[PDB]
Amino acid sequence: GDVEKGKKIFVQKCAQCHTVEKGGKHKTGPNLHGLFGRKTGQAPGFTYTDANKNKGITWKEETLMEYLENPKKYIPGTKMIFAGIKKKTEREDLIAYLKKATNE
Ligand code: HEC
Repeated sequence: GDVEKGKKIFVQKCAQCHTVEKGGKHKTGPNLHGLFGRKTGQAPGFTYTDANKNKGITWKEETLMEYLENPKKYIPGTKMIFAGIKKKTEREDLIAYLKKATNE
């Protein structure tokens, strides 16, 4: 993906509820630093729904590609409000940006 476009997408569609920087505060949603290779529902200090807490998957590109297309469908009962990113290219860009920034 295009990391720069991914950043734009993050700023426009995710930043209002999430941070990606280390020690960034929990907002409406959990901080996403260290997201890749981590199980669902594990950010310490965030109170998840039971659905998100017990989804039982590992966040990585494949799982993010599916989630971000339609969060509700992938984790029914999530309290995250997001319709989904319908275009594959934009999803890849965002995911590529998150892969960089959440490990940075
Ligand atoms: C508020 C309006 C949000 C927007 C916009 C986005 N997210 Fe979100 N996200 C939000 C909440 C409240 C939660 C917790 C959900 C629950 O049911 O407990 C989430 C959760 C996630 C997760 C899962 C993280 C985990 O630790 O398991 C991810 C990966 C995530 N959110 C990513 C994400 C992205 C990439 C967004 C923009 C594309 C985005 N979210 C928007 C609240 C909100």
